[PDB]
Amino acid sequence: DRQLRRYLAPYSAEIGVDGAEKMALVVLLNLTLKRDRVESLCDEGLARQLLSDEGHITNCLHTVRWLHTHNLKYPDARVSGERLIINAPPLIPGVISSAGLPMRMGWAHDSSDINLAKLFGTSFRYRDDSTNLALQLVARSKTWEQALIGLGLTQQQLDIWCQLLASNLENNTFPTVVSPFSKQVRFLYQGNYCVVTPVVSHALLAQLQNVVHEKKLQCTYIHHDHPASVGSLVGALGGKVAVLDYPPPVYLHLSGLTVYDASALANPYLCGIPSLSALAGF
Amino acid sequence: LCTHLSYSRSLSPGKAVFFYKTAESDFVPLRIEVAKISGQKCGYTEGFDANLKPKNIERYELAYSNPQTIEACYVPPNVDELYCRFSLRVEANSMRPYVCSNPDVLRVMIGLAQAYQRLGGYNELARRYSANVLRGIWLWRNQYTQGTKIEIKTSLGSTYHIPDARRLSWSGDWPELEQKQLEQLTSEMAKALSQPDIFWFADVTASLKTGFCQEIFPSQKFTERPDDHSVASRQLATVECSDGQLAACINPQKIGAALQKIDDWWANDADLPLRVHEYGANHEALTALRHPATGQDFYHLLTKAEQFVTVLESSEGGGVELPGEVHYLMAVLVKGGLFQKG
Amino acid sequence: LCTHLSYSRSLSPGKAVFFYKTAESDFVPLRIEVAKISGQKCGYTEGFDANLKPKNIERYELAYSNPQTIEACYVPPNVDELYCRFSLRVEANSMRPYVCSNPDVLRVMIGLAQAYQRLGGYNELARRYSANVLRGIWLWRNQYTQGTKIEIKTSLGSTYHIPDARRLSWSGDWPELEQKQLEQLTSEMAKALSQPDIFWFADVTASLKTGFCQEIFPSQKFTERPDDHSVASRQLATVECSDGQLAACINPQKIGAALQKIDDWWANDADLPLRVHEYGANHEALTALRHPATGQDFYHLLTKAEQFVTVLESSEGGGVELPGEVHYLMAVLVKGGLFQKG
DNA sequence: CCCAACTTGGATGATTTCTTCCAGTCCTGGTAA
DNA sequence: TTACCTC
Repeated sequence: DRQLRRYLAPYSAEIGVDGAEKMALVVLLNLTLKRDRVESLCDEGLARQLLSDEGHITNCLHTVRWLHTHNLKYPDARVSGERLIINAPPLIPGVISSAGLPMRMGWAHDSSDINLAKLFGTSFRYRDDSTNLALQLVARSKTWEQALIGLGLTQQQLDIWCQLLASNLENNTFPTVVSPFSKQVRFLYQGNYCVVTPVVSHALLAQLQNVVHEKKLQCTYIHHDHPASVGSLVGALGGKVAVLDYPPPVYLHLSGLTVYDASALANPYLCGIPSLSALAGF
Repeated sequence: LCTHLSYSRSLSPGKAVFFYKTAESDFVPLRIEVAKISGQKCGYTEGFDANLKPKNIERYELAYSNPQTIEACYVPPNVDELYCRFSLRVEANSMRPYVCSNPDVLRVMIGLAQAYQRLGGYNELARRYSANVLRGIWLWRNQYTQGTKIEIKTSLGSTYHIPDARRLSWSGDWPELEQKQLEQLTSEMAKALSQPDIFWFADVTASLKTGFCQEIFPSQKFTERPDDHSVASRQLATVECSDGQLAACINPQKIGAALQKIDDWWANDADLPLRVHEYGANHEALTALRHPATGQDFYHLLTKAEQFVTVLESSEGGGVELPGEVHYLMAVLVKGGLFQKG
Repeated sequence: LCTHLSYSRSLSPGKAVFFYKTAESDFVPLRIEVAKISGQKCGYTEGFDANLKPKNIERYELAYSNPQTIEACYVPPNVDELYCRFSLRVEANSMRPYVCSNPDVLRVMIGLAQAYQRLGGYNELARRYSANVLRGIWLWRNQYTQGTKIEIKTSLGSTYHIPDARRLSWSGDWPELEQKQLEQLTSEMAKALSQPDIFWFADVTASLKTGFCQEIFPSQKFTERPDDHSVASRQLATVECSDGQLAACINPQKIGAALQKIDDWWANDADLPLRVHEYGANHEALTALRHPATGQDFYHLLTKAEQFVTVLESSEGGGVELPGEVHYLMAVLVKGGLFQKG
């Protein structure tokens, strides 16, 4: 049933796998193949066969190096350089942000890792918290390791992977230089100027895709060409991403000013009145 | 019965218009005027509620008038006589159904009309219609004159003249040299009703000798309650002349309702005649004389045709054999309409 | 048959307008009026249910009136005669298919029309159409007058005059000096139907001598049952003049429905003719006389064209030997339409 | 200026809602071996 | 100098 693929998608609510670790490894490994080659994600035999292919798994292990919390490529696939992994800022009472959300990661590197990336980067609910396969193996979670060895993995192959899998998550969490295709804007801060570069939050955007459809909010859709070249979520959504749409109901005194072609998209999450940061700027 | 069955209207007037003559111009229309009046506050519910305590009205509150806006019509000073005129056409159009969806019904309705024609009976209907024209009952409430003269000129070259129509009854024997004209007129019409391809016209003019400024009663319009406090509550019907002037008239179907008032075949007691109606409606008493519960209505009788043809066919004719049920049915077919969805 | 096959309409009127003359102005339109009336509660299901006990209606409940809203039209007082006029164009347009997707079908339809033309035949159709113009049957329900005069002028310089058209039959021998005009008119039209590049027009006017305020019957609109109680239940068709006045008219296809009523070729018993129709629809009896089950309809007959041409080509012609089946087919091709999807 | 403004009985019946065949492109991606 | 993929 296609509904299983829907519930494992980055834009759906997370589902529990407690006591089902054996079939969870089978389904998650089976997702690494093109849909045309798989009659079912539940075939134990296919999974046992895929698991024995060190090359296939090695190609999957390599995708871990580009898992991120914030996506520097979102608006423009041309941005080149390193990933970004940062804990959500402290909550500000007057601002909606990722500060009130739990920890989640996504994937975006060369556009050919859409299937192979699904083995380690797919999240699920476990022990009543949010986790994924890479985290349970790096943390030495015995229940998952016992099921994985039971499905045909040699103890020596697991002892090596725990190390390489962990290593891929231990460095390159902040970019070295500012990339040439990124945005830069400057304002006064503590009496002097500072350059600010915004970035889109994975956890925050993914939640919005679910809330606007469930709570029946006013919204529209933004298209992306080549979805595989922008990210996990954009690909899963078929290149169409939902945003909020809330238009207005329409001393020195400046009268009669006309503006042509103003940007109506304030931030990647909201359409409506132009960003107030721009007027302060003006 | 069957799904489709219709007859057309075989006898009909156009409308009646009032006018008078002058020494210089032969046709001057009678026209109407409009005015505001002070009425009375009176009648039940003015002072009552379900006939209990008569509300809480102070003595002075009923001494007030009730104003109203009405239309009225009077003959102007110094006109000695008023004229009224209309035209009448008659066609032999009850011999065949306008539409019928059933060949077995059709052959019978035709067989019956013919069986009836040759035994006599159109003379009977013609006598009754003719009497109503010469009596003058189509003037309705305007019959109260000092003298009424009626003249008729038909397309075949005849002329009829009733010097004074004020006293000819429905039931009785008309005075000599008038009885004679009822007989002759009956013959022209009896033919027109049953023989095809005769184009028969009548042209009826009557003269009314009136009082000094007598009030005249033309047809009223059917209107909804007004709410602008300006438009007349009661409104009269008029026609527009070739030069744009308006004149008082009586509507076509109102003239017709009078001419066809010939039905006294019920209850074996003639009384006064009713306007032919499938259920025998009586408007004065607000009731019905041929209610379906009696078996005397049109629809019960429509289904007995096979038995009527048998009787009419077996009789010799020219006698007294025609029953009330056959005459009634023929009268209804003359005022044709829709007899469908059986 | 084939996927595409069409013919155009080869004979057509514009529309007919009623008007009268005055001493000062030549064209004054006849116009319509609207009014409220008080009707009857009558007919089946007013008092019945499946012809059983006539419900639970109290005697007084059927004596009530039934009001209705209608449009109507009358000739104003003192107009001596009414005029009606329309134009007619005829084209030699049944010789060739408007569209045909099959070269083998095309050569046959051409062969047939030509085989027919040279043996005689358009004369026969022209005579039948011509008779209907001169008779006046296109006035429908307005034929009942004191005298009908018809006058025709054409683009070739001819004039025709029927002093009184009230009595000319479909079947019979017309009176002298009228029979002659029928022959002359037939000749002009026989050409109009068969030779190209003749631009033939006719202009037909008629005069009606009428009664004092006789009712007139123009075309009605096709409407749905209203529920606002404010719109008329019977609405009449009019035209707008260049000066803004409105006038009563008869629709183009209602004039045409009369002119093309020339089909008495069924059942070897002429009776009265039907409007040409691929299935022989009979509007008076609500049925169809060339039901597909009989083999007498247009589509069965169309498939034998190969055989008809053979006969026409072998026959001498010039006589009365052509069969009803060939005449029928040509009459349908004249009223062209869509004949596809075999 | 000043005083009034109306009760009542009622608002339709028949049967039908069409067809033929078509639906154009082209330039506008990163990433790896 | 070559190809490989998102409901």
